[PDB]
Amino acid sequence: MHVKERYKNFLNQHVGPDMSVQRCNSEIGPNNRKITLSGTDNGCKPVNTFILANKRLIKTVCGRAGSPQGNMVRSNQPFPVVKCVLNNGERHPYCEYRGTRSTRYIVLKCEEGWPVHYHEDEVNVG
Repeated sequence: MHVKERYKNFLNQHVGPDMSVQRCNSEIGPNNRKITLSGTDNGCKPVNTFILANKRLIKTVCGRAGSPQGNMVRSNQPFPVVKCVLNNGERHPYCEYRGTRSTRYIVLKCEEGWPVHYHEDEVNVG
């Protein structure tokens, strides 16, 4: 397991302190985070949520500020998020999303105190 590599990838995919719904497309696309569907070199993930908070604050969810939820951890406090759900397109640079701004108790996977994965809601795409 490479926890620090997975943490850096979690920052790229899921930490966006100043994100907004209008930025889903540009931030996910190749000119910025270039977030891509697992198992492909160019596919569009069906859903990607950005946490609108600082990485150190989110890390606490893997410590004193989270509680167990199965093999994952749920934050004790809610966090502002932007959930980007795929609307049309099947490859970069044309993955187009609809975004929703909400406040959620975030569920993450943690390894030795570091967040390495975000648990998304199941979505209906397209």
